[PDB]
Amino acid sequence: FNADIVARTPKKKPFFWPEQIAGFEHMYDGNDDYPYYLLNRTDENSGDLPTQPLAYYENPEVPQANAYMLEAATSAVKEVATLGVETY
Amino acid sequence: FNADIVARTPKKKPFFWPEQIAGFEHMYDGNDDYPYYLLNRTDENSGDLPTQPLAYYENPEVPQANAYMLEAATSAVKEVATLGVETY
Amino acid sequence: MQIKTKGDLVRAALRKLGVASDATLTDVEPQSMQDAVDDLEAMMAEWYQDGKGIITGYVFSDDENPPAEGDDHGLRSSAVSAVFHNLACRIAPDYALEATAKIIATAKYGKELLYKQTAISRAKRAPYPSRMPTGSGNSFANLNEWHYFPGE
Amino acid sequence: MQIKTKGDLVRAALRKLGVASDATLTDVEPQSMQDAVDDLEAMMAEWYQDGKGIITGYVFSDDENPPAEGDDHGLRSSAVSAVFHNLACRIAPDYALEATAKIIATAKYGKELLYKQTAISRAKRAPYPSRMPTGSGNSFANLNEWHYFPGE
Amino acid sequence: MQIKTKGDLVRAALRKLGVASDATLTDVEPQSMQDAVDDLEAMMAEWYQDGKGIITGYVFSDDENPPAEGDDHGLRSSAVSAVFHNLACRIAPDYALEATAKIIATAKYGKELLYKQTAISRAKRAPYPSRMPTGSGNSFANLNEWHYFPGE
Amino acid sequence: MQIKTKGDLVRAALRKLGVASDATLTDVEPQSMQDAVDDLEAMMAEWYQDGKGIITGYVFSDDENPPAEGDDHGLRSSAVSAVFHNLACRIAPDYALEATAKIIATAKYGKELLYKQTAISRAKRAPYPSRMPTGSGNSFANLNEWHYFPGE
Repeated sequence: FNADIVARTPKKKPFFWPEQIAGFEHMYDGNDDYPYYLLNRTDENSGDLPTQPLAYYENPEVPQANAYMLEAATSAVKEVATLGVETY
Repeated sequence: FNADIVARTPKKKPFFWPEQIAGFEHMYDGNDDYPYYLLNRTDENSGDLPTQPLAYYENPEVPQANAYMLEAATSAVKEVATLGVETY
Repeated sequence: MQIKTKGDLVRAALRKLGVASDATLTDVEPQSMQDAVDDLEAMMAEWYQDGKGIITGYVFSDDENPPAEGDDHGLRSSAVSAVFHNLACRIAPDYALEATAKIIATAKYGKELLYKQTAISRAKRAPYPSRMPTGSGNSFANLNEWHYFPGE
Repeated sequence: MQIKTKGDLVRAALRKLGVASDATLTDVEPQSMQDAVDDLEAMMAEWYQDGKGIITGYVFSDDENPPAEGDDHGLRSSAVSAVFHNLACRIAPDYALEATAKIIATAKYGKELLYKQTAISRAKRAPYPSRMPTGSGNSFANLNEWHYFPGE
Repeated sequence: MQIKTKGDLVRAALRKLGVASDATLTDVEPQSMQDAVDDLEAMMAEWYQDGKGIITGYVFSDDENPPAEGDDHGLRSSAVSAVFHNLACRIAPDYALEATAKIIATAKYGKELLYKQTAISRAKRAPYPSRMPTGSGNSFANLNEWHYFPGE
Repeated sequence: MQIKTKGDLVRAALRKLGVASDATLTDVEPQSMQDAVDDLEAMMAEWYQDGKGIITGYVFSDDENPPAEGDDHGLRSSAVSAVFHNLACRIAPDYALEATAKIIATAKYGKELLYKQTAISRAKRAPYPSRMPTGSGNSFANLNEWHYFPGE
């Protein structure tokens, strides 16, 4: 299950309105040719673009239940897979 | 019981209004072909979409009662399953 | 349904706005009805972004057929209310009017319900990445040399 | 119940709005009643999203039968109040009116109660995943080589 | 669509503002229509920043052809509505007016939908940096001495 | 574009303010046009801070040529709207007026779009510092005794 979390889960990337980065889309593709990132500010109908702190997709995380149960199952198999104390 | 928590529990995914990601649904399916995620901003009736911080489904967690009771039961069986001190 | 044509939707919207109805004594000029039909067609084209927007079954009239009013809209029964409520909201500014709050709320609710099923159908999970192993548990895949997922 | 037809629902909605009643001296034109029935049918079609929405037992009239008013709605006893309150709220804008706060509150409460039982019935837990073992405690399944849950 | 020329867009905007229509008794002077067409051309030039702005298929008329009104705009069916809505918001100050809230909301929504597809198409990930190795897993690249990504 | 001269920009600004137009019955005195042209020249000089400000291609008239009105402004097609909207905003106080909210919003948006491309072009990363080594990986530079970056 945990492996499925690593592969099929969206990565951590910013959430953008299309109008926020209109015309600056080449600044966010991953290159390092610019000293900063530019954002559009004005709108011809709303006057100014609304203010909202940038939100990023959360990083994938292994649930506490998964880790706890994996550790518990491994410990159980370790404890039960002891023949005798030795195969006398 | 803990195993039932691991398997039959919805995992951590964002909560979205259908209109927030209308037309951008292929951006959230899990691929890594985009530098960011785009969200719809405007509504033709409400003017602008309401602002609300993104909510994620909580990760599955083993309750403190379950872990405490598993440890207590294991300790009780460990202590009571001692013949004598030796089988004299 | 009794609303089976584009003009029926236009009359329903006008009745919603109180501009005209089959009960009133003065009905709008047929040019106003043609303008409302044009507004409905433009709105439906805007919603249906060449198949990447809201799917409704609307049938777009052709230029060869003279009357735009009179052709069946092709909408399902559950879509008529949202369509004509949004049409009333859109054509209210023509008559120096403003649709009441109930009409706006109904239009929002109807558009959300219109896109609900399409949004459900479009919530598809992407396939496994091309660099992800299938695992030794998949005996059939591993015996046929399918160690990694195809992807795409 | 004394409300057994679509027209009975329309009359109850009109009475709730104070527009027309069996006690007033001026009643609406039958065309207004037909328009209200059309609005009721559109609202019911919107609610009943081809079986994936609010289930109420409402019977949709067919085009072959001439009078849409006169057929039994088929609603339950507990659904009539919500239906006609929502209908009054929806048809208020026709007469340049706005339903009072009590009518809107009753409509909200009635719609919630309408969907309550269906929401209870639709809260079904998904089966065990296909990769989840049954466990050795399930002796019957383990003896019959059912070491893993089927899934789907 | 019935809106096939720039003048059709201008008339739609004027009808939206309530300034003039085919139903009213007084229409604007043709000079007003020419001014509106000039405003539409300026707005389209501003949006289409020489190919780096909003792509819509709009065709810019030349000075050689005398009548600017009469040439097809070249817009797609889904792009028309937004256009004239925005046009209304840009020509309301000429007649000492102010477009109502619905027109402004529709203009915002239409512009967003206009740029949605171009924004999707422009969300391209940059290639690997020139200093990033390909890895030994890429047997084909490693055998052909392609140990590092090209870049650019 | 039909706006090809400074006077065309002034006339567009005056039309946007509702002060004068080719449709009105009273047009401003030519001295008012000259004053508006002077304001436009001052605003363009302020924007174009001797090449360190907003680059637009505007051509500044010389004192030798008598008529300041009549010369082509030299602006691009995408710059005309922003220029004349800002001009209308700037010359509104002359006639005891105040530009409406839409005009100010359009002026802000147009100025932002005007400076967008120049801002993109001016986001240049500084070279490596003079004290930064090139590294042994750069075999060509190391063999030619270029152990450190030049700088400046």
